[PDB]
Amino acid sequence: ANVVVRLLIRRPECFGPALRGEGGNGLLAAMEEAIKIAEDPSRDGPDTIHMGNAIMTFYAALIDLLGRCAPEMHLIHAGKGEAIRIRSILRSLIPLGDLVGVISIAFQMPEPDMSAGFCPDHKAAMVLFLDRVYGIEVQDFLLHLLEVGFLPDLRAAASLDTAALSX
Amino acid sequence: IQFLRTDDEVVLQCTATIHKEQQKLCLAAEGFGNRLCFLESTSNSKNVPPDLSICTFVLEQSLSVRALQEMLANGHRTLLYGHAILLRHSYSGMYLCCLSTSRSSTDKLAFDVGLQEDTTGEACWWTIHPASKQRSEGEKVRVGDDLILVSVSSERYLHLSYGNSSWHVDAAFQQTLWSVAPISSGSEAAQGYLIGGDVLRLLHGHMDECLTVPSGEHGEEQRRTVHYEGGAVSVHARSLWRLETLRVAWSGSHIRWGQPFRLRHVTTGKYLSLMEDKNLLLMDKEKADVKSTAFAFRSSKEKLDVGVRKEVDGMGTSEIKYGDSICYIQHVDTGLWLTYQAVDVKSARMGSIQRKAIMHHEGHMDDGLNLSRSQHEESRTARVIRSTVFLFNRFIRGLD
Amino acid sequence: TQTGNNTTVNIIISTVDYLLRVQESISDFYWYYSGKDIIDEQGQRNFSKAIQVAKQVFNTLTEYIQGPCTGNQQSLAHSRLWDAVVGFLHVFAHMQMKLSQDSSQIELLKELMDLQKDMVVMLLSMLEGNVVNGTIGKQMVDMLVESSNNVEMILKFFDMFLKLKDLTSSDTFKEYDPDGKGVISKRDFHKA
Repeated sequence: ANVVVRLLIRRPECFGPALRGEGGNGLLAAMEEAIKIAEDPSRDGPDTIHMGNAIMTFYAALIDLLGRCAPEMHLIHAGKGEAIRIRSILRSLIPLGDLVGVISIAFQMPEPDMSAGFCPDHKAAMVLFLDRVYGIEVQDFLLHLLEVGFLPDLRAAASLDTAALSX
Repeated sequence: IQFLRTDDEVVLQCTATIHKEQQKLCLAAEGFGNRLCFLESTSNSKNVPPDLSICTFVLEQSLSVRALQEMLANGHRTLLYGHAILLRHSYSGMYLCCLSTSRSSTDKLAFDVGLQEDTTGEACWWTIHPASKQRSEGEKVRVGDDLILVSVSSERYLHLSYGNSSWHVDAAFQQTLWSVAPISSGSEAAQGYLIGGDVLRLLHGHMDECLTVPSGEHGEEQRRTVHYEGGAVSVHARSLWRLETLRVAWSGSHIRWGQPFRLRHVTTGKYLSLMEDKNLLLMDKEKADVKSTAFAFRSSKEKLDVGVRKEVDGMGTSEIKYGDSICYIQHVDTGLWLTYQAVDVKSARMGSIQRKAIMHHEGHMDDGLNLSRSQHEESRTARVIRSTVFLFNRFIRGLD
Repeated sequence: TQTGNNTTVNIIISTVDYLLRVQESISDFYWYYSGKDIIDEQGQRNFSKAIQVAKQVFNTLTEYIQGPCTGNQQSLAHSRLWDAVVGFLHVFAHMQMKLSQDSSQIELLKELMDLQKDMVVMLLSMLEGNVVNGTIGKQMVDMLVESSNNVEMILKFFDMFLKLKDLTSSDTFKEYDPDGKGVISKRDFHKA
């Protein structure tokens, strides 16, 4: 994990240009642009590679890598110094509000539909990243996160009778 | 070939090629009043000289990563690559560290570099790496080597960030080459001898007077005037001078006779300029020409040697003392000498005794310029006086 | 210098470079083994292996300069051998103190003392053709004033353990407990 963070930060071009650089802001605008590109077929191949879905998968994979690359659950991080430094680097690279906003998108719950877009698995990477780099230890933070990113998705999941195309 | 020892004053310069033009930008720190650093123009020193006084740091300790982490979990050495150094600001006495806040919205991931008082933590330490494949870790560093400074805490490079007006060095992940120009080798600095970059003043042998300007009771245009004065001015802030040499390396060496150097007023921050239609006055930095503001000290009155000394890349030789060293001011352009006048007529002789200093050819064979260095306390007090008066005057107009 | 060829390479300087590399490696492995007074089986093997490697390199250097060949003398003089030998002095001054407080490291101590003997005979072979004002003497006094602290510690070590062969079995300690094989309550020894 340490050498991977070192290599990624030494060559910063590995991160997506929408997240990193003097141009794009971060994951919020990246995800919104990916959603509009996925819905609008004019920015794809006229079984083709959905460019919006591919961008979404790339960012979800990057976030999952960073989350699983986080030092620990503060077992060794409580008494170590380099773990604290790696956690601080991860926190400085990705802002928390961006992560909360991306979690709160409330995808639709669809006669089936096509799942080659914003897959629900993309949110699991963000959840794991929050749990590992930041965690849930503040009452108001936990409550606001549940309000903005979980209740709508929980309702969408609970609103099933027979048409269950997505497990 | 000269190695970088410890407890020596060095300078951190770099080259910046923006808008198809190269420039040599230095690392400077105001110290008092602000924390973050900034850049200084070592190049273009023909009309605007660089404030080298605040671009000087001193290396305290050179420990390895293991030794540093052991001391954190708890001598004239030689600088090696891969080690960790502690850059103490030479003037302010604080220490260079990597700040935590951010100022450039263009770099959403970089940190600032500034000064801090305490030496605790990993922020105030910087690990050294080479900028070439010919030198690996553990080799001894020499003068002129291009170095790379990496933060120990943030693991960021001391990067030269570019901006329209925010030309400020920060802690970014893109490396930048830095050259280390020595000022004082930390070797045996001859006590009682004149050293470059010193803050001192002048006295006479049997007159007990000093070269100074009017106090703050008069306007700035009247303070620009230059004269001699005695009494309590002997211990005063407006009576000190600084020998700002022209070289950017080894400027804090033994100043020898004949070499050029600007005379800076510590209280006003201006230099002794001279335009031939008038006498010498004080003028600011934004138009200080080398030929106009360059002076030297001669040991006699003749013109036997002018262009004899060109460049010495070293500490030099202990020649000019403070007490028993009768110098004579000589301009690099006109070659005139100091003369005391009687500007105060007999009608007001017993009032404020001031004899204006006109620089002329003949002079009087009774000057006897004696050097006298001021303690670090006095120098720090005078410079912080200038800094705070500048900030407070700007604030007064900005509020008015 | 293989005179007769056209692109001669110096093997002596390369040997010095490898010695410097193994010296920095030993120094780092010691900085790792600082504070913890426990040397495991791997901590013993990885030290004995490097001790043997350094001993062989030192013997090779001794054979390079064993004959009074002023060429190799000056080649070692104008090289980076002094950094390696001062690093070895620095690591010895601390290993000698650390390995003596506890048992189960007498083999490591013996191998290290042997390596130190080979190193000192190596740097002594540099003076077999010495002159009253040679450059090698200047370099040697230079490395001495450059590592005065560690060499003072090691001389104190040797003096302290050499002032014991005569301090015990000469005047009184030999007749304190005349029973047989050496038996001491360790309290009469303290006052002794």
